[PDB]
Amino acid sequence: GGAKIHLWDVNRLKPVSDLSWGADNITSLKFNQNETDILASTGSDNSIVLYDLRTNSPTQKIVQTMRTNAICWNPMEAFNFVTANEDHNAYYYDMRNLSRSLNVFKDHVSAVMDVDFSPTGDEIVTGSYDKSIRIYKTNHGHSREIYHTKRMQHVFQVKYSMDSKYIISGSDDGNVRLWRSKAWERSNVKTTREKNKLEYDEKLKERFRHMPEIKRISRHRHVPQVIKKAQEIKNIELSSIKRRE
Amino acid sequence: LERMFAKPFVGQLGYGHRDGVYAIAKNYGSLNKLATGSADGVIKYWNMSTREEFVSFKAHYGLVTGLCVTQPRFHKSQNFMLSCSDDKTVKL
Amino acid sequence: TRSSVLADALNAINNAEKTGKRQVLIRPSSKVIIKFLQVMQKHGYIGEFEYIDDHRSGKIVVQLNGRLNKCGVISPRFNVKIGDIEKWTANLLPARQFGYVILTTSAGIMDHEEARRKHVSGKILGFVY
Amino acid sequence: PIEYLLFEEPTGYAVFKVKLQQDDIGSRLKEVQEQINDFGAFTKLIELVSFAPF
Amino acid sequence: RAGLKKIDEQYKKAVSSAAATDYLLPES
Amino acid sequence: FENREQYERSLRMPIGQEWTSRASHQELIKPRIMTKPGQVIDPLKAPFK
Amino acid sequence: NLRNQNKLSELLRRYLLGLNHNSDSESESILKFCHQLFQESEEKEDFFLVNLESKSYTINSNSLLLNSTLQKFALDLLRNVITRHRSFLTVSHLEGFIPFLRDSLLSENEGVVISTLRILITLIRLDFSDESSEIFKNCARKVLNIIKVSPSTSSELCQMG
Amino acid sequence: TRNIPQVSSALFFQYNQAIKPPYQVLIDTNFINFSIQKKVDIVRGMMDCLLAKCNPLITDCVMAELEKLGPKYRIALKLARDPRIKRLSCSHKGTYADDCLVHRVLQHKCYIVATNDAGLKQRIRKIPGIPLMSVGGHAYVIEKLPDV
Amino acid sequence: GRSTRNGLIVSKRDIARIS
RNA sequence: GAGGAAACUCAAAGAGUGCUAU
Repeated sequence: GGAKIHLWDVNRLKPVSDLSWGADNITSLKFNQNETDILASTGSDNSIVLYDLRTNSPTQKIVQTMRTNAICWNPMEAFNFVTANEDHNAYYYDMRNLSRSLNVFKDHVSAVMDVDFSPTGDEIVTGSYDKSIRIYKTNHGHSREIYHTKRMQHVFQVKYSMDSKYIISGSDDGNVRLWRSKAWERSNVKTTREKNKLEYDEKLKERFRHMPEIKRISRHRHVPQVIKKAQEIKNIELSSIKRRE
Repeated sequence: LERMFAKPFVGQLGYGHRDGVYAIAKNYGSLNKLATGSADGVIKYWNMSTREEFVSFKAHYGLVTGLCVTQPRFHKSQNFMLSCSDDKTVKL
Repeated sequence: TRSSVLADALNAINNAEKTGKRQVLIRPSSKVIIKFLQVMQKHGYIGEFEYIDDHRSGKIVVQLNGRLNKCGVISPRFNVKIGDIEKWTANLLPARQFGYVILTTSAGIMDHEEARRKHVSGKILGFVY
Repeated sequence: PIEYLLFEEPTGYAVFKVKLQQDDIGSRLKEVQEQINDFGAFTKLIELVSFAPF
Repeated sequence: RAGLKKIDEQYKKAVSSAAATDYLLPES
Repeated sequence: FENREQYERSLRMPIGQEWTSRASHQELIKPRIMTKPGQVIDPLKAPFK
Repeated sequence: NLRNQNKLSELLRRYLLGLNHNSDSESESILKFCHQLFQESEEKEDFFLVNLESKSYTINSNSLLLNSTLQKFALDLLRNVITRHRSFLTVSHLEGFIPFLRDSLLSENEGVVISTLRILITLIRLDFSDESSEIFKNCARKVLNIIKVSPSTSSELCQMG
Repeated sequence: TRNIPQVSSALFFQYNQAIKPPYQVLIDTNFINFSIQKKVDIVRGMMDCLLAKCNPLITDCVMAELEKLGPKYRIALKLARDPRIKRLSCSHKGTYADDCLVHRVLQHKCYIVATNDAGLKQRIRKIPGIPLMSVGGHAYVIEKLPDV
Repeated sequence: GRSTRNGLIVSKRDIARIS
């Protein structure tokens, strides 16, 4: 994907086929993992274009209020994909009906630069210019967790370890960092007693998830001060619009 | 208990890249392998278990604008990766 | 005292990069401005940039990827020699190989690199790094 | 992706089967390294399937 | 209804199983 | 949930070892998402799509 | 770069057109010359050394491009000759080029293969031996393979196929 | 078991006969920052100041400290990553670089220390036979190096 | 040279000294 | 206050170790 989206074969030095919806350039692309013949692309005019190799032509296009920097297809859902957008939001889309999004994620304060599905398909991780990595549950619209440190300067690549147990992050400081998918979990093999005891904490926590005290403890995170001031002012801006409208 | 166990960071891949990292590709067939690129035009293949590089190539004069790992079917012992850059070339 | 349009554009780009803004609108535009911009862009410090013609001076909007440390227009317009170029870089750039001094010569506006390769000289405009 | 392990003992050859595969990404993390010392965890990883004395 | 219906059999089956465990009681 | 009645009915029985049988304890607790420790999880393939 | 490669292709075409009017084109020597092109086509020390260069050399291999470029010229020259001079269009004169034709048919570059197809169409009527006749059969198989891999028939290679 | 460290076999009183060209310089965090301020190249300046080939070393601690500094000093991080600079691994939890350099120096007596921190400088002065390197004015200066 | 809103300013003496 | 002798004695703890603790 450059000025034009081109299909290539390894054994042919020239581009085998030329795909293009229009004169616009293409910023990113991602093949599907289940319907491998379907491809999606991102354009600089704030557009998302879908393609099918079986027809060798683009299939559908939708224009957004802002550019999408990355697009990831759900490994467990062939028709379902997520898009990293420049309005601090990640949008979850069903291919067949693109007039609406399936879900929206809002917890970042800078444009999300990369997004990745867990190979299990039930979590998504997002990387943003705001020096943070967020993990979202697929059916929930807010991140369950935030990762950060001074030493990471701008997230541009975020990936899930193919076993779904770790997160790989790439930032502009020149370091590729590894993160646990779940901070409290440990990779060591557990005894059946530990497995049952550690499991019990989960359902019991899920059992009383919304209790006031547990919400105070469970939700709480150490967020960098730069992010909250962005969040706090953002909430003020949203409230003024809502009180207004 | 979960909070004082919340211990996410594990480590970093070797010494990283020279310039900012802009392209990471995972081996969908291998758990412990990555290809990473930076604006320096250098690409690195990593062994996640070792946090050490299989190899590093100064692939492009320009910026590594895309990176992907593949299993080319040319018409076990070696793996293959594809890199594209603003210098108007893609290298296997 | 008002400043040159080049200086205004440079300051806007620097400010926005430093505040983390990813898009900058520059007004007015000019051939010196635009040419200096593709020089940056070839060196990758900036990304996509776009030109509005308003039937007037015109406007630019520039994508920023955050790799710009500092860019500036140097003054006054003093001439630079080929075989001597290096020392000005050592004076006007943070380090030996880091940054690019921009120079307008008989063959156009260019960094000092394409300059010494073409054995051309002329007037210095500024720096980017 | 390891399913069987060959070990050679002075009495004879021993073949083992890997029930569980340890994490490769965190292979050097302290907890997995401690498991190799720990018999209890280690027994879960592999089991003896055949032994052929000289 | 389905998810809420299902948990109700997780209810009734659990309590019924617990009642069955009243048999193992070592003494009287 | 739709009202309190659906809630407290979901909340009525514990899950605990003291409270429910060892077997009943195990099926009430086994998680929905289960993955092998160090194996490749591949994208699904459908029979005739 | 590609733009210069396109420029080189033009000159090689201009050179080929000149041969058509060259008196050497009527002699038997050219066939040997085209034959030649085909076969021609086919720590303590660093602890002590000061290093002042931070740039590493970029890996490039243009030898294959030279091989294809030379290969393309000889095919175009050969086809131009045999079409223009009927006497050279004979089994004995063109028996030696068959092993080069089959090799050119497997080449990754489409243009050389296109020229390989053009000459083979020229030689279809010409009689050939058992070993020199299978090339027609093999090429018929290959063009189907090109059609199979190709997404669309509207391709310069496929159309010639 | 009371313990008295032996004085290094490399040392004749206050003289380090062991150190010979080419030298080893351990780089401190401030030394990069002041180097950029004075527009003095890391490698050329050392070889100019000392008139010998110099093999700079950056430990993990100082590398962490630079890249802790933040966006303002991204230039220093980039220069610190110059390939002519070699990197030195560490095996202690703390990221405090001042103590790490001191511990290495007490233990191995071929190392020059390039720093400007007044706190560090006196300590290395107390440690015998350790040449002290700093950037001052327009170029580097070496204090306790008999060969110059 | 000194930095200003108009741009970095270099004195004539500096130009001669560097030159 | 400092001690000594006896043990199939009675206690309160610490550390390590062993045994399919599956």
